Amino acid sequence: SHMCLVCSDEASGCHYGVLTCGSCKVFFKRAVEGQHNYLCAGRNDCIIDKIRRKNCPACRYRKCLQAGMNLEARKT
Amino acid sequence: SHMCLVCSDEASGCHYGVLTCGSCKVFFKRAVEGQHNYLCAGRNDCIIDKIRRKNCPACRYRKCLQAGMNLEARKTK
DNA sequence: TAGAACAGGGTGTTCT
DNA sequence: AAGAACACCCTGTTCT
Ligand SMILES: [Zn+2]
Ligand SMILES: [Zn+2]
Ligand SMILES: [Zn+2]
Ligand SMILES: [Zn+2]
Repeated sequence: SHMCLVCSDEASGCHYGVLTCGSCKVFFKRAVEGQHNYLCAGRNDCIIDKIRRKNCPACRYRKCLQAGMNLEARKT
Repeated sequence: SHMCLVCSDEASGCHYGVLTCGSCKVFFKRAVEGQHNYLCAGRNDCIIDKIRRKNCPACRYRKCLQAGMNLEARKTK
């Protein structure tokens, strides 16, 4: 009951390999299967917090990936 | 000139005083008539264009004001 | 944990 | 022009 590793909201467990909130869990699944090519409108370093995480899915997705989120994580 | 001065998409006319596209017309009306408590996740200079204008309402609204958008542009002869 | 599904919000086009 | 309104999409929650 701590804090999302992606946005620093309240984490609701470990999803796809990483301690993340529920909003980040579902955002990640959607980004991976939708195959979206997001583009940042700043510098590829946007603030991803509870308030701003929706602004830049490019940087949010990148953070997910860099925290090591992965769909075949449980299979491991 | 026929490009939107807020996002560079194709402008459809002069709205609220400024050459803009229909999306920036209604975005601006919505932002002025309501709350626009928006937060930039970058450094307040996000690139606002057709493909990214959705990412940052803080910056898209600053750009509208900066271009001179105002609701009473019409009644302002 | 993982996913469907719903419900709310923002967007951008049509307005036979 | 200006504005209503509709469909679409994205997000985040509740439920399984
Ligand atoms: Zn999160
Ligand atoms: Zn970004
Ligand atoms: Zn525009
Ligand atoms: Zn911004």
